Amino acid sequence: PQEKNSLKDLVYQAFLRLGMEKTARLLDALKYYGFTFSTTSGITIGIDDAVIPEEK
Amino acid sequence: FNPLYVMAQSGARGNPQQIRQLCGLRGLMQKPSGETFEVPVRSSFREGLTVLEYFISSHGARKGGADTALRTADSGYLTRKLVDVTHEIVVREADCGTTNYISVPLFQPDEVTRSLRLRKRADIEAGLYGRVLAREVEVLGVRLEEGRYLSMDDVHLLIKAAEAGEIQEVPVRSPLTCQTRYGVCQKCYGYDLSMARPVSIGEAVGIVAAQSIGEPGTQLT
Amino acid sequence: RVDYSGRSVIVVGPQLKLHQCGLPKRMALELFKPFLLKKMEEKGIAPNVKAARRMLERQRDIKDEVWDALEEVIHGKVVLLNRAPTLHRLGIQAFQPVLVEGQSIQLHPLVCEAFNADFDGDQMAVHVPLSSFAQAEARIQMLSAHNLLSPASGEPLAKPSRDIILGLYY
Amino acid sequence: YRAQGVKLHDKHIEIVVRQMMKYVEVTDPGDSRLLEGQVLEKWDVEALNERLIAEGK
Amino acid sequence: AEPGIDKLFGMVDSKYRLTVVVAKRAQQLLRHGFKNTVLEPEERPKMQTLEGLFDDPNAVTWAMKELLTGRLVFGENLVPEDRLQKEMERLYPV
Amino acid sequence: LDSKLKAPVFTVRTQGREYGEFVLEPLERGFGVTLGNPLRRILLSSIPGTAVTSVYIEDVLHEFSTIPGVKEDVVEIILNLKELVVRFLNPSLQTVTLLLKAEGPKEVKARDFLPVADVEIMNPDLHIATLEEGGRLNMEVRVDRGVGYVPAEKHGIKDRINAIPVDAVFSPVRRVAFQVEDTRLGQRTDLDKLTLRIWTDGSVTPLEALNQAVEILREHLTYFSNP
Amino acid sequence: GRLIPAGTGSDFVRFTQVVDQKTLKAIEEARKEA
Amino acid sequence: MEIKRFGRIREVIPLPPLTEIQVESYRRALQADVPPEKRENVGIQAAFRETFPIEEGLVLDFLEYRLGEPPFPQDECREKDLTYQAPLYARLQLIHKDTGLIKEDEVFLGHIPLMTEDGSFIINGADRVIVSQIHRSPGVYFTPDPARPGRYIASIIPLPKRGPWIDLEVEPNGVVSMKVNKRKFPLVLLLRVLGYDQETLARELGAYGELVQGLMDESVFAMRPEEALIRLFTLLRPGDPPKRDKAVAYVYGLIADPRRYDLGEAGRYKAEEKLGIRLSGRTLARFEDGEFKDEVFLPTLRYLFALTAGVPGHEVDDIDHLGNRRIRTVGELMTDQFRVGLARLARGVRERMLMGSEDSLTPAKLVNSRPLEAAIREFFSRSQLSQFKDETNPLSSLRHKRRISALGPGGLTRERAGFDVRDVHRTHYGRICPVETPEGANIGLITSLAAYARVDELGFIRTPYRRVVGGVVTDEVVYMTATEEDRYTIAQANTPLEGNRIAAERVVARRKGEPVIVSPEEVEFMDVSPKQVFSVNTNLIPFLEHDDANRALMGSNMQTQAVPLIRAQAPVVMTGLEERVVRDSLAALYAEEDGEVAKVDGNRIVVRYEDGRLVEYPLRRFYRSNQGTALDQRPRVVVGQRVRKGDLLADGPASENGFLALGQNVLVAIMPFDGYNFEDAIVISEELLKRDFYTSIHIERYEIEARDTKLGPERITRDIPHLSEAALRDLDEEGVVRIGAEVKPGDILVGRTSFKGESEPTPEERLLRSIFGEKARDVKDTSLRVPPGEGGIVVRTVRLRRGDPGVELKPGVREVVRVYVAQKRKLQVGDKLANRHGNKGVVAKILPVEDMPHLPDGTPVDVILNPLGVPSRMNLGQILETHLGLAGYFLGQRYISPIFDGAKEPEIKELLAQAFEVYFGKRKGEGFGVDKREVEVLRRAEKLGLVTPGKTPEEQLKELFLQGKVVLYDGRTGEPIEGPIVVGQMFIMKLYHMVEDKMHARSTGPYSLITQQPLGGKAQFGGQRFGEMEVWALEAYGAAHTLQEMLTLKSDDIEGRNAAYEAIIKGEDVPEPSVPESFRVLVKELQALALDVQTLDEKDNPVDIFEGLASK
RNA sequence: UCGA
DNA sequence: TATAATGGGAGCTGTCACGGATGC
DNA sequence: GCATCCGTGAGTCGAGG
Ligand SMILES: [Mg+2]
Ligand SMILES: [Mg+2]
Ligand SMILES: [Zn+2]
Repeated sequence: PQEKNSLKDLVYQAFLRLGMEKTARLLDALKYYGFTFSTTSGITIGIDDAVIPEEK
Repeated sequence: FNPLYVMAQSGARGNPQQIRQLCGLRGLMQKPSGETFEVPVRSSFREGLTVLEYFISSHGARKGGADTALRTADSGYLTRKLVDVTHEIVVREADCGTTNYISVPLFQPDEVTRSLRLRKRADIEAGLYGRVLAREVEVLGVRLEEGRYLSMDDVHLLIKAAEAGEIQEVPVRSPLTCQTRYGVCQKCYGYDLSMARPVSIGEAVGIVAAQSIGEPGTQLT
Repeated sequence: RVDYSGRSVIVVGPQLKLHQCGLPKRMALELFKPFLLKKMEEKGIAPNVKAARRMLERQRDIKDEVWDALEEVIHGKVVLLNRAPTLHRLGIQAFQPVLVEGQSIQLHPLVCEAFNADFDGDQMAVHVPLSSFAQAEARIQMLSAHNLLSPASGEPLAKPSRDIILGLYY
Repeated sequence: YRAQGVKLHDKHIEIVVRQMMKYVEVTDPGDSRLLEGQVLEKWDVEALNERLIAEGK
Repeated sequence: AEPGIDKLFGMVDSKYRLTVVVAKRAQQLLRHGFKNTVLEPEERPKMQTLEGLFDDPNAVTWAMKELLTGRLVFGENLVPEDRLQKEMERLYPV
Repeated sequence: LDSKLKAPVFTVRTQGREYGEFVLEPLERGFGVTLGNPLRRILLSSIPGTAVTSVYIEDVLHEFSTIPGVKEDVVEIILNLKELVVRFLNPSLQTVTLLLKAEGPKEVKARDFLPVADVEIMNPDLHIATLEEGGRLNMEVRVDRGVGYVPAEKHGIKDRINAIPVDAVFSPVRRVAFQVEDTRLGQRTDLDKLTLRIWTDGSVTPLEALNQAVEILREHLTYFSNP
Repeated sequence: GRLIPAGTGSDFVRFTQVVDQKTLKAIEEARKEA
Repeated sequence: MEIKRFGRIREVIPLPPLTEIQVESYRRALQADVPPEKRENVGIQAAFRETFPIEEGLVLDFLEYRLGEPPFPQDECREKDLTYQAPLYARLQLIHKDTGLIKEDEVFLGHIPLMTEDGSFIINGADRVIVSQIHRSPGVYFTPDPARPGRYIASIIPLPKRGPWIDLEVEPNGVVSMKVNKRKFPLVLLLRVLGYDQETLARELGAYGELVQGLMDESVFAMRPEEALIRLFTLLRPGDPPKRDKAVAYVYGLIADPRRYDLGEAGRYKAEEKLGIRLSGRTLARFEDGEFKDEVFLPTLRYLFALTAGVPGHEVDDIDHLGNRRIRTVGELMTDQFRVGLARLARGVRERMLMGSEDSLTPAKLVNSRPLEAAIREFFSRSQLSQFKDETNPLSSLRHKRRISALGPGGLTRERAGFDVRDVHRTHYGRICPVETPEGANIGLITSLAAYARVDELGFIRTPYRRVVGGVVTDEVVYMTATEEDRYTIAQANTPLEGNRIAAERVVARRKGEPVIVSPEEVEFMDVSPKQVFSVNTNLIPFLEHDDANRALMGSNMQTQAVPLIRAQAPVVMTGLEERVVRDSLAALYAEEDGEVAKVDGNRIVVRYEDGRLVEYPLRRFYRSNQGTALDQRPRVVVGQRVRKGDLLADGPASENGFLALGQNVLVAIMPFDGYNFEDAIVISEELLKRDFYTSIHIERYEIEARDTKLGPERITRDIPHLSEAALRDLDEEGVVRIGAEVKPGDILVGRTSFKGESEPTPEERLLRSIFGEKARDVKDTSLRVPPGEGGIVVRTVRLRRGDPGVELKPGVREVVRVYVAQKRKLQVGDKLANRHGNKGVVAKILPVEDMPHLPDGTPVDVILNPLGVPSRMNLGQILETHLGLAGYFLGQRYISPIFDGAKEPEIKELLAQAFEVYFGKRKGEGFGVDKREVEVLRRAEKLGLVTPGKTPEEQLKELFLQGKVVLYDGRTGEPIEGPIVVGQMFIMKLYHMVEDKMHARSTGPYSLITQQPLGGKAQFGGQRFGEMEVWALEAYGAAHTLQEMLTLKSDDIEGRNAAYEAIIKGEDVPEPSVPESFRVLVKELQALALDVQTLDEKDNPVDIFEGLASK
């Protein structure tokens, strides 16, 4: 799954191989889709989202 | 798929400790003297804290705030001192032609003092990536030539060769050994880390250095 | 203290490309003012420089053609955005300005980490490089999209964070 | 910096340390005009020393 | 990013040399009113207006685009300064 | 207060029968996605096309079996058959069965299918299967007119006992993507610019596809007529 | 308030000249005739 | 709406008057309602008693004083920029001892500023607040010597500027040293001067470690007190002739003189309690029968030796303890400066007495009031503790008045700041709030007084505790100091009580701040309330127990920054403190007694009480506050309405029906939205602007002066040279803008003409003059215009002209004109919003309603907040609030949750279910089933484990609703958000930081005198400071031309900047820069230091950067 | 004093 | 332009650690 | 050789009166 480190690595590699113009375009793309999907994902915070484990 | 878990794991927001304060116990707290209370808060922020607990935590919070506020000034002062000491250093030429260099160790003595162990990856990368080799290095059937700027893969490779026991240290051109007057040269410096390519002559590396050291000053705890 | 320099409250720029920033109409009007006078003189908007300036003096004397003229002025040019404190060289960056209504500066989401800027009420200062040399320097060297990697670590300094990472992960 | 999880290249610290190591102190003047205990730049004393060596002093 | 910036960084031995070249060329263009341009009419950078497409007022855009072509030459001591000035003034009056 | 709106120009940019871009600007605030989303839904669900619904192959029992003498399995063949673009010339025709019989050292293309009256294969160079010495392929494929996307276990059609149901890709449209950008006319600040991008298989063109999409929508607006 | 000796102010890159070929040969002929 | 309240804790006593720390202090200081003979020795009375009598006629004595009535009312003071004050008269009598002649008169000492009812002041027409200072209480302390581990330092501290700090140390050589004014001398000497003999000291101190031999010096006991006195004088005063009377005078003045050396009343109390002695006076010793007698020193030395030896019952002191730290309130500070001014007056008196005719002298001839007047004026104007009042909202004022600073005169320098000071001490409990304190440099210095906390007569802070006897909690409340508190075991306020008896077998309590589990048998006292632990602002945060302290701080602090909104609402979820804050702030207007309301008007309310008397209350309407926020009261009652005592009459600013309203209650959804809420940014709905939510009035004051000039008078006139009728349109006959007109940047407010400086027209001006044939006008346009980015509707105009009744201005000024311009500000992109939980953000996007995420019934949300703000900030209260808000949305009801005794999860769940019935059952009755999209979302939640599988759609929807989540539809698509989203009512305020005030830009403008660099500030149309660090930035980038451009063309290069502007307007590239003027200033300033700074070429031949202008 |  | 008059008087305080001169 | 006093430094930008 794509997270901070993997995405960072992607940006570095893309910088190296494809150069900074294409890396810029890639960054803008990632920004766009990241935002768009995060909107509809359903992510929220309720008080029940902090889950007290029984084990406690 | 729980929101807290997801945000924490993805690196979007949060760390295990804050999450722990939310769903867990708040934990141990320090007295104003730095001494720790024997009685921890057993309550999370979800459950809510008793007024006594809250008060106990306020000490630590305040101490932290004061610490940060006092820290910023010293960080700034240090940064300015660095800027002042390094400001005349700029890359003034392509090669100073020095035969001098430094050897970056890939291995460090263990605290048990039992043997030598491999240094952490990030550390090696920190002392290696972008640097120019001062000597020929032959490892794992690969030729790394004198004058070669080490890419990331070159560094990872050297790490592999070290794990294979072929090389314990890497000769490299460094500003410590650079003979360029009033500044450094291109080779002794190496990559312009922003561009991942050899540094352009005229880059002021003194100011970049000072800023690079100073900037995460207020982060140091 | 310098001339041709504004400041205002920053606001998130998500629609912006990496090389861009929202610059309010009025801020740019003032910052670019001499260029705006010259351009107003080039078109039929004003007989001369002085009349043009007297025209920009009162707000109810200002008309759309001067806004379009201002748009013609800024074309290709960039401005420098800076946030205090400036800890390293990325505390100042170059952005091709995009004229916007309202009083707020729009900043690109990806540079917020390097500026250590957020939306809690931070403000940023604008500076207009004047000479063709200053402009060349700003555009080649100081452009946001031209520095993607930290001069310190060497790692990418412009990378997904927050909502972006969250979505892609999701 | 490692402890706080700040990745920082050895290069910069080397620049600074170099700038700390910029200077030297005379332990004997030899044939020079200098003085015992006089502090000066390593570059200047190396230039002077190569001048005195080239001069046969 | 500036279009083809990687190639431009590929052209010089130091990025700042590129910068100087671009800026100087842009000043040449401004002083002569673009009459000295090495860009063919189709290669002209255009600005969208309310009327229609016109020439790009930005001499730096022009400069980088010209530089990309290969029709420009850069280097140190190619010609005495006053000679260059007077020759460009001869070919393209100001 | 008083508002006057200029007519909005419609623009098109096409590459072949495959791809096209569609630009509509300026539009009033919000109308960018007001037009955008429905057309996208319509373009993906409702655009008439042809699909491979069912496939029978001799001496082959189920979908996960293996074919002796042929390199690609039953799965891979069915996949290749999903990418077959077949066009019905006669508007009357509701379905066709296509036959293919070949053997020996040959690579079967979409050309190998025996031609049917008013049935055009747009992609005859599409690969089906590679056969070896002693390899034998006898297959009958069903092709129906429909819309959208129907999984194999929904339509669930069989002409015979060993006929395999195939996930039916009816939609001639492979993708629809739209983006609304802010645009200005004079001092009108918030106006919308709609840019639509449409990928098809070539049987129907993007422009034709969009024209069918707007027609469908308009036709639905007429459903508000008679209580 | 002078130009700093770094970047675009470096003595290495600052003396660089730019000339379009069309003018270049035009000067070259002047150098050729003398 | 029905307001449901939770919590089982019954508050025995209510909160004390919240402004009392100010009011009672100043009242105690003035004693203006007390007959002069009945007054005590405290206050300005103390000051008079200290100063007088004045001797060496040769005698002037003080009898009594009196305060007259204020020459002007408060409002009139605010109008005329005067000070609200009362005339101070003093009865004095002059006595010549020989003649016996007695001349008695009442002298006028000037005026003393009077505190208003709310506890503020008016100084030069501006409201101000005197902030209480905290410091180390005077007394005797014993501290561990940081150097020598087993050795200690005794320190005797008097009041600030009441005389010197004295140190008693045991030196490495064994002798005990005394340190005064940085002089180390053997204590034995002073002990001899005090009249002690070796026998007395040996029998007194002998029991300790045989340490007393360090106190034994034969050369000291070999001389009588006189010789030792002269010896000590020679030791403390080198070069000064050792005359006997001079030594007696100096030593007495240093130690026994009450007119110089003063311990506090608290000083002497703590001295007595610590050393186990009694003090006759407040000094360290006395002059009695010609000789010096000891008070302090011997007990002090005794305790010191006792602590050093290890004798039980002796301990060091915690100087951050709140028993050793006291508070100087308004009355004490004012008393101090009063004392100083009085002493200066005394010097004036003694200087006047020697001169002039020795026969005829009235008190009037002796007394010059000017020094006293100047002292008071200084204290009320330029002091650090006298602050411009923050009146933004009523809570701002209140909190301001409740502040405690460790800074200021007699207080710590920032540099002196250390953690130990800024720390939260264990004794801050119930006294000083652990939460409210600034972020940044000032943290731990500026603090706030706790809600129940009180400052006693000795300056210490006290907190109430309930008396517990044999497991039974009484209603008797005892306010204790920290020293007193440490003596007991004190239970928590939440401990279970059946009736008045403790119901728990194990009860949580405190012994010396340490938490301990004890029995009810052991419980001596019990807390009054959780409210007592925090400040007033912190007490306003619901679900405070669920918020991390660091963010709670921000919420508390940010409430102070709330702008009063025309539509303002009390929070859906309250803490129960919102009514008191309105009351004690004197914001709203209440009913004095029972009665019937006669008249109700926008401008006034008339009430007939049970007396039959008609009382007319005028209403403050659209008054401009210190910060420019509109303060106005609106009538809440109607004609004939029957009212009781304490019933609401008018609502003040930021008040809804008597409850504090700092903001709006909005429907909020917590979801990311397309990166517009990215990093704390906020997305709002246009429907908020439509209905005027987050819209507030703001008034700005503009001012101009027409004065007398040597070149001729400035005059306000409608005749302004070279201006069209279009320009003068809204100006009246006199040249002042009309009331009701709309002004935009560039418009004229007050027209003014000034005579030009002497003109020597340049040949161009003369030729142009001849060409157009128009005489150059005598005067020129100085008119006050509207500053860029400002404007509004003209409300008031004030004109004060010389030669007119009641009017006298500063010398040279003909007239002064003030134009008041208001504006109604809606919410815009860039404005700052916040909640009570520390969530703060700028509005980055305003969406049209159809783009807003909406409920299935079609209801669009107002604000969209990003969930990414919650976890890192660890403030869950705002979540909980929203949940309850949600219920309150569908039940149509508000709530009161005592912080720390609030609404638990289960009860909120109950309310949420009750709400769900309303939200859903209505739908099912309306003839609608479950939506397809809702089915999809439910499927998505089942995978999330947010709902139990197999239950009906309605049951699952209720399951989600109980968790506070609902189905939300995207307005752009119509498709649901794949998950259920948290949605509910949240209380959110617009803060005082608005993009309208902060947006600024400059091309060219005014430059500084010497440096010729651009001025700073928006008001000055200044430039942005490009600092050393920005230069570092540009350097690191390597852009030399941009940098040099900043250093020259854009700042101080005059030729360069003129040539730059000309180049740009001409359409030319900017010319190469030249030497910046400030470097020339550097050179010249170095020359004045007698240093030759020479700019040289490579040939070492000088280069003149002054161009020959400075060279002969 | 406040903001970042 | 003339009795005679003759040594002042506010300091004022919760840091802090470095370096480089000054005395047992 | 080792206490001691003295001088000098102790984050940026912005707001308001
Ligand atoms: Mg911020
Ligand atoms: Mg729009
Ligand atoms: Zn080198």
